[PDB]
Amino acid sequence: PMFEAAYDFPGSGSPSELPLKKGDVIYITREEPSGWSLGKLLDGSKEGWVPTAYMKPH
Amino acid sequence: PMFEAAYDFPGSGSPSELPLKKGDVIYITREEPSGWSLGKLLDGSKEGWVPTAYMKPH
Repeated sequence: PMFEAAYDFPGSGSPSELPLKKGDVIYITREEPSGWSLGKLLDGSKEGWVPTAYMKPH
Repeated sequence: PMFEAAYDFPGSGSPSELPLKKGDVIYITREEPSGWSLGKLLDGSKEGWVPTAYMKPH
């Protein structure tokens, strides 16, 4: 589904992360019990993991 | 269980949130499917919610 980032997520540098700025809209495809969700900001480019905590309905 | 903060969590100013610095040791008492975990720092005054994504083994 589609979510908007409710917090900034600069990340750590990990290539597995998807850095977010608050307000960014992205498509989440998977949500894992570790507390991470896999998303793609909407052009089809960059995919990676973001905190589920930070995803608000859009 | 006991964890360590894997990332800084400044939060939004919400009274529900427990701001963290990376490396902070926290005891989590609840973990909810929304992606948030409730706990208290080893110091152990204020309890509040943090991203489950940011919890790692200490």
